[PDB]
Amino acid sequence: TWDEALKRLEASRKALLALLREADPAWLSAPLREGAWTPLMVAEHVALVEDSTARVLRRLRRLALSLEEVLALLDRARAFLLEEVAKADPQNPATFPHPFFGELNPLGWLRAAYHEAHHLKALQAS
Repeated sequence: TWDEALKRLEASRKALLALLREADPAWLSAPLREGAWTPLMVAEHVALVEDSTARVLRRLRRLALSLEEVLALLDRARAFLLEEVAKADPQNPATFPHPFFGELNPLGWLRAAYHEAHHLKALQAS
């Protein structure tokens, strides 16, 4: 449900921020494997997708490098996302295409929760 996805996003964010803040600096900037991106790139990716999600939610409503840098990007996008979540109608039938999930309404877009869980899991596995 809408409230469940949101409570999940709140939990996975605490887990992510703690992982980043407690990580060895050398690991943060190291490739996860050969040719792979780093944990800090993963975190920036999470932030950009939440920013993008927040803009999708805003459209659906209208139709109705460094740790410091990465942490700041996370906070900003998450504040923006939460603002749009507060303004959303979970039951809004209007849809916007998600590159992987296809046509999703605002609830589908918030269920963001899977995205952060997935990337957090990948980082913990590393």
